[PDB]
Amino acid sequence: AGSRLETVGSIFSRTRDLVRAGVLKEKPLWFDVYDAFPPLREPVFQRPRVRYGKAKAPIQDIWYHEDRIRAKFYSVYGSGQRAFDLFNPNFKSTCQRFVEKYTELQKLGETDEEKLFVETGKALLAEGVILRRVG
Amino acid sequence: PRQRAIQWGEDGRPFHYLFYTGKQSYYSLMHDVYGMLLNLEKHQVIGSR
Amino acid sequence: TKFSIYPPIPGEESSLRWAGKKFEEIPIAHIKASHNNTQIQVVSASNEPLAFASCGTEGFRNAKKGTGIAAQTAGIAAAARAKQKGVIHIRVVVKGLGPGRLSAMHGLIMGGLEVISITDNTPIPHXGCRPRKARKL
Amino acid sequence: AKHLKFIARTVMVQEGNVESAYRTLNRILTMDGLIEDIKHRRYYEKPCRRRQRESYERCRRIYNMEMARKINFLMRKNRADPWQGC
Amino acid sequence: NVESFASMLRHSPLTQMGPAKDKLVIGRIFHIVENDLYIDFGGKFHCVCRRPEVDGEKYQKGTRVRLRLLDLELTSRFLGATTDTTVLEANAVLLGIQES
Amino acid sequence: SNEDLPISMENPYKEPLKKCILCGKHVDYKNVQLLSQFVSPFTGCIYGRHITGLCGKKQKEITKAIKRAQIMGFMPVTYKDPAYLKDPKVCNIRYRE
RNA sequence: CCCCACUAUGCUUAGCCCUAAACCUCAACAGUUAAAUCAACAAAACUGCUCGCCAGAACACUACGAGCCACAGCUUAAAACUCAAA
Ligand code: FES
Ligand SMILES: [K+]
Ligand SMILES: [Mg+2]
Ligand SMILES: [Mg+2]
Ligand SMILES: [Mg+2]
Ligand SMILES: [Mg+2]
Ligand SMILES: [Mg+2]
Ligand SMILES: [Mg+2]
Ligand SMILES: [Mg+2]
Ligand SMILES: [Mg+2]
Ligand SMILES: [Mg+2]
Repeated sequence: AGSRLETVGSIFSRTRDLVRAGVLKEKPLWFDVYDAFPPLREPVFQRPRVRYGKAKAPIQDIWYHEDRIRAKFYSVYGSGQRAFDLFNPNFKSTCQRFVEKYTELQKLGETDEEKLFVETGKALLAEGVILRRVG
Repeated sequence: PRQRAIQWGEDGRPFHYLFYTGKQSYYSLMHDVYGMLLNLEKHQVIGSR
Repeated sequence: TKFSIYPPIPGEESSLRWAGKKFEEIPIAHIKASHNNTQIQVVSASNEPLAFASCGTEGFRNAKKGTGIAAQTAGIAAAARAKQKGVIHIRVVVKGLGPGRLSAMHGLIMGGLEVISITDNTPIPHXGCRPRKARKL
Repeated sequence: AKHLKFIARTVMVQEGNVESAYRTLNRILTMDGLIEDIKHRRYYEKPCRRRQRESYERCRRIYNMEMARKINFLMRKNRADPWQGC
Repeated sequence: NVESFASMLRHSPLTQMGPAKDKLVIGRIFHIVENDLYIDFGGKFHCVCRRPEVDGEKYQKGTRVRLRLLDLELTSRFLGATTDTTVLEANAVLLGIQES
Repeated sequence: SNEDLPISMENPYKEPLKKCILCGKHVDYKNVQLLSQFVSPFTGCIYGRHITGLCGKKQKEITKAIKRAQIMGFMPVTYKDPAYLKDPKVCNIRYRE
């Protein structure tokens, strides 16, 4: 004797109720573990609905201040002929090296954007970095 | 007919890890053959039917 | 020079010639390919008639006036009368989608004429007379 | 009537190949819609019928273009089985 | 002073790369089926590239290669669908082999 | 709170929208050379936007310019003026052999 | 039904006539996408508010009355007899 109404409550609620009603003579092996360490959400069937009108998902695009510097760097100098190595968790691309220098010079008090971008390229050229302008 | 003896013990636990496929012997064979093909890569007619 | 499917434009200086004659001077074979007949008239560049042949003038009648072999026969007949008058190269201007549209051109070639260009002048009204109602068959 | 002649719908013959010249002319008139336009103009299409066909054609093109796009997208995985035996 | 997830995500190479279109990345061949090379390049999905005609035998399991990325995941929504169809693979062009 | 959290802003990597070849340019009915690039050489038929690649706005401007130029005495109707056959081919249509 | 010829008519002008499967077969306005998504199909499901309209079938786009440049017309629109379905 039991219940296969998987869309009515949860396996816990259905099992708990039938144990109270005496329908289940013994509790299942998992019941005491679920009770002691329950999930964050009780697993209850729900029907996913489609959004209409002015309803929008709450997920937000992930952006950072440095993304503005990256967009300009890719436009001006393009993607570096050096290849990304996404297996190394500490990999630094020419763009990231550019962003770090750009951040340092901003903290030194410079506030202009067009001037803070030209001085950064010079610093890297002095350090031996290859910056071939796309156009 | 050599129907395999009960495929679980007294505690009810099936003996073979692929019991719940319903075809444990067939899938145990496919698993063994698929595994051999993997190891070869790591390392690297008329008579019968 | 590479071949151009575009005809030479009158007034420009082209190098193409046919028996020493320019494109503007080549006689014209006017083929009217109707649904029930095919009419062919060969005229000079000055619009002087040189030869006329149709399926009806070649002894075909009624449902026979509108076939491929009837138009081919009309083309041969017009080519013969045109060749006697000194025609070798012709410009083909065909109007209509009848059965003798292409066959009438073959007959002109089998009759001894050389086609240097093909022009379609099938009348297409740009908005014009209302056509008759669909046939209930 | 008032235009210059031997410019519109005019194809020159190459090396006496009149069959290829006629096919080129027929292909031009087909792509420009003339061949099918002459045929539809033999008898009067009633305005309600023209709108019905123009709407059916428009929707069959959209449906065929969308079905081709789907088949192309799902044909990337037509490669051999990478996990044969599993 | 335990690093947070927000910090890992900000400073990850995949985050720093920005858009993936026309980005050169280093991949590794992990599975081969005939002339189909399955290449992992650090993303969610592998890409599948055909063995190049020149130096085809140089491309083996473990060989590191240069790729030009086009899409991290090939997905498209087709008419009358509530979600997107995904082929569960990245789109990339195999350029050659990476050597030191 | 935390400095490494994402910040709200507009996509910095967003690419500009596409533009037709005639975006930002005046289409005059007297510029028959430009208009001739969008009509059929053999029949003078105006090309649809699927051939010209123009946007809805410029497809309409070109169409209206052609119709005005034709009936005002600047442009032929039944064929492309042969003077303009050697202009840049900007239309996605292949005709000959 | 097919072919030929030809007329009212399709056009213009000045008056009428006032109909349509005049149909997105979806009343106007405002709002919502969370609840149960929802008889079915069509075209995801609803809320507030207002006007119009409906109350078995058939008789009936009918009869009578009334109004109308309408006169073999239009609009509004019954009842009796009949049925257990429609
Ligand atoms: S895209 Fe701007 S006018 Fe065409
Ligand atoms: K309707
Ligand atoms: Mg009359
Ligand atoms: Mg009129
Ligand atoms: Mg209507
Ligand atoms: Mg109302
Ligand atoms: Mg339902
Ligand atoms: Mg009733
Ligand atoms: Mg009525
Ligand atoms: Mg009445
Ligand atoms: Mg009355």
